[PDB]
Amino acid sequence: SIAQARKLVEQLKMEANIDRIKVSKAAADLMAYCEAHAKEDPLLTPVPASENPFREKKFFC
Amino acid sequence: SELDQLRQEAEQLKNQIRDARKACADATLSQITNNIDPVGRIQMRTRRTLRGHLAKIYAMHWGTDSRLLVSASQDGKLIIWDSYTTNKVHAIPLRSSWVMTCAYAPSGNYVACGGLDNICSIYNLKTREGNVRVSRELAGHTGYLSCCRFLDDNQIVTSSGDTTCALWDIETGQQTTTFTGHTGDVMSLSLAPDTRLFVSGACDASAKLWDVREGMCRQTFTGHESDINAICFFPNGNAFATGSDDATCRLFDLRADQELMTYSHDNIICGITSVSFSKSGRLLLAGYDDFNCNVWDALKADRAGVLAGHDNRVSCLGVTDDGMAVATGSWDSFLKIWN
Amino acid sequence: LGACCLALLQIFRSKKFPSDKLERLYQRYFFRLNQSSLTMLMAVLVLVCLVMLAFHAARPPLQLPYLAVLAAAVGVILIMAVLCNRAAFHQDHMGLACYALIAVVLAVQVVGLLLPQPRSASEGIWWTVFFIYTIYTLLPVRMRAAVLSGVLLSALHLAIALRTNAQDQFLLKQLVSNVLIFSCTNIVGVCTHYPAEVSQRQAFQETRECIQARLHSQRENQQQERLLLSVLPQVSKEMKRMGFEDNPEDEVDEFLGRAIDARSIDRLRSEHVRKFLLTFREPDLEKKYSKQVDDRFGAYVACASLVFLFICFVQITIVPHSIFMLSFYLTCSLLLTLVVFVSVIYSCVKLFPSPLQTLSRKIVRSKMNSTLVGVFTITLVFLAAFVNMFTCNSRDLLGCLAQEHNISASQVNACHVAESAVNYSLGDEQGFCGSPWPNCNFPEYFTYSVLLSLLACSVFLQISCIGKLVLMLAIELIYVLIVEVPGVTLFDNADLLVTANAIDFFNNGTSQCPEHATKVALKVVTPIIISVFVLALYLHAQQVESTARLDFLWKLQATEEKEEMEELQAYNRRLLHN
Ligand SMILES: *C/C=C(/C)CC/C=C(/C)CC/C=C(\C)CCC=C(C)C
Repeated sequence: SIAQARKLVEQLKMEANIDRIKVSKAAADLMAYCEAHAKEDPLLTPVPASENPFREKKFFC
Repeated sequence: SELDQLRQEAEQLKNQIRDARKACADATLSQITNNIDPVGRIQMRTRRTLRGHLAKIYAMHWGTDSRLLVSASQDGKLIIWDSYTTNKVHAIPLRSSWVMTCAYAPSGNYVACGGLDNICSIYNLKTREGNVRVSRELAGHTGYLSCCRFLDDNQIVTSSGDTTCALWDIETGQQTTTFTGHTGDVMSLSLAPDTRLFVSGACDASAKLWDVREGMCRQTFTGHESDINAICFFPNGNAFATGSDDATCRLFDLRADQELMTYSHDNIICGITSVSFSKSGRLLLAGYDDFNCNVWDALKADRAGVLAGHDNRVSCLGVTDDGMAVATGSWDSFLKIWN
Repeated sequence: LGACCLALLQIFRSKKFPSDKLERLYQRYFFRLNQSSLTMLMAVLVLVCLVMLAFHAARPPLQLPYLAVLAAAVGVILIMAVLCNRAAFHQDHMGLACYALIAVVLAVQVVGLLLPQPRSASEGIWWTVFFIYTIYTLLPVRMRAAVLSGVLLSALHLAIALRTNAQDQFLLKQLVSNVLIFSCTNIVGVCTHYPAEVSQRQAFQETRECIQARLHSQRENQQQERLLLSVLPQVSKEMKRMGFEDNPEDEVDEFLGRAIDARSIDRLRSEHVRKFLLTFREPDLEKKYSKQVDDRFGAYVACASLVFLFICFVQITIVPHSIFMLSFYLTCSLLLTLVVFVSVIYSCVKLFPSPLQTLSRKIVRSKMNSTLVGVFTITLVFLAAFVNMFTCNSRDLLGCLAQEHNISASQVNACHVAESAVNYSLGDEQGFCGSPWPNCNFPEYFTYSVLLSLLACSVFLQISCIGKLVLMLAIELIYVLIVEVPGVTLFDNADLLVTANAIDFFNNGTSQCPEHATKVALKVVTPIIISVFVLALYLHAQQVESTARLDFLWKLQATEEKEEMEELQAYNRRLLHN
């Protein structure tokens, strides 16, 4: 476990040497992606039952 | 000693990380979203009940056409359906009574399954001589298989309980790249749309980010107080969600490298079973062990609605690639589609 | 003599399953299956109401309340059909929808029965019989409600005919025959409803049987498997994920409900059955279904023999006794009694000698032999309905009055007939104009007898709908040809005489009759009535056959999934043993 700890050390060396981003910037970007892809979302913008395979249904006589 | 000089070095590196993180914790997702309106009551109604499985359902996977889908069950059968028609495409008796996962080739030419057998059995559905026959057995893992994902028709990634995950050159049949590091059973993994990174979760109370090309751990996420039973990526690929026995679900962003949101409730005491997003992601769906499944406003973490049609843990789920409907598999032998 | 009556009183106890939850789940299935039957019923009743409207509208004077009530009845029935066709109509109200329809039919019947002109005890029998039979066959009402409605409709018809027609000397013959007709229709309706309600209750209980056996055997395999894997090796999280951290009827009813929900019926029909032929698309499915045996044929034969006795009593009461008629009926009675005996021997195999036991088993085990006997029986009943008509008079009275009155036929009205009323009246059974043959003044009772024979075709529930259609169309074609081709002189003479009798002949100082036939020529009415009955009977047969085939298909899927489950259990048990 001696070389194992050394691995843990140089691994934290890797992790601590990353460039992070402010939560505000990231969240704004995520919210923007949601907004740009909210219009395409059928579950938020229901489509005509005709187009939906699971809603197509009608018959009388 | 040097262990205590590195354990305290580690403590000061965790602290250093806690410093930058708390420095980047300028605000919280909950405060920013306090202003956005709730998604409302999301009351999707079951539209197709897929039965034919004889016992608990463990895994399923849609076809890239969003019409066919594979499912696995305790009945020792793997069923492929025609969702538009629900007609069964292929019934596959299995070699073992315990399969934990299943998967579909994006092209569909092949499928794969596995479990405690330590073998991921790939099945050919379009054999030149018109048959459905086993076409490959991926052996080498020394633990039970928990999740697996292809990279191409010749490469695939699998996760095992031996503390190792492995990428296989299927034509070779041997591990092309190894992804070790977890100190607990790896449960699930999710590839990125670019198919260049992927995240894994384990019982070691740590989730890790791996570069598929490299294979090393890039980021480690924690916070849970128990083994991470599930994990899911955000649709855009800069974030992902996690689920644990700690009775919470949490959101992490790759660039922020910290938790954004937490999902849980006080009247909720049962554990969650499976999770999924809407096409835009505003909604977060989550199964529950109390026979229920709760729908949450993912941007607001408010329980939009409840999908309670099962009498037992809702084992797994998944939304169609186009977002048309949602499938849920359960121990009641019933798969339920919602919309 | 008394134990049979006590057993009959035991028959009138409405069978009910003990669980109100199970009864609700059965009702949800039964209502989903019969929503189309209820809407077809509404559509056929609309057709019949339009037919009644055309018959009354074909002849003035148009009574405003009759037209208004029929238009309102049509409107209500159409509104109810549209509401019941909206998916949002709660299934618990379908029962009420059926009682409202009876009330509409009652309202249609009351206005149907009070207003029609000219008055006859034969008027409106056809639509009354239709509505009664349709309520027995197409209306899904409880036996007590069906019986109360049929008896009420019968007594109300009889009471109306008694109130309006109190002055007719021959009233007793018509009234007795109408009583006989309504008794027969109430019986035959009981004998049709009860076996259907019984086989449907039996098939549902047998289904709860097999479903219970499947679920029970799964349940036994479950605890097995549980303790199995338990021992086999914290229950590791892998083991907990495998599904172990260690009222059954309510779990059965919920799982069964989900399967009922997931197994769409119109879809299974369109996938596994050919839309038109109704044969199973797989020949092996049809061979399995053809091995399914019926058991109650002899009760239907007994009911048909009782109907035969009622037909005989009607014919003997209305039709003068002829040695030819009595000998033909005796011959048919002996043949029919022989056929009843041969059919009943299957129920009483132990009491008869070996060759008869073998014949009876070979018949009932042979759907073909029982079908052939049913067809032969019906053909004899149809023949009995008109062969005696060949002993009815056929001399032309109208050319005879033309020679006596020396007037043109196109100028003959009921007043010119009434001036010569002394020589030719409905009361004379001596063949007028030196004819040796008696008059048969009420041929519609042959049609009603044929309707009863057509109603008798309804009773043979298992004759193929195409086989029934061919037999019923042969009955229709032969009888319509006999009413139209040979009977036409008899009908024109009877319509003329009946028109004169409808006239309350009094101090008619002037030859100014109320005029107007006031009635649609019965020769024209009979074909339309028969075709309408054949259509309704075809639609009923289609619903019956579609139901029996659907019940078979779910019982088969239940058995195939059970066999598959027993195979999977036997395999896993072998592997555990292995
Ligand atoms: C789809 C809804 C309706 C009401 C369609 C009705 C269609 C039919 C064929 C019923 C009408 C039946 C007749 C007018 C009877 C005519 C019979 C002959 C012309 C022989």
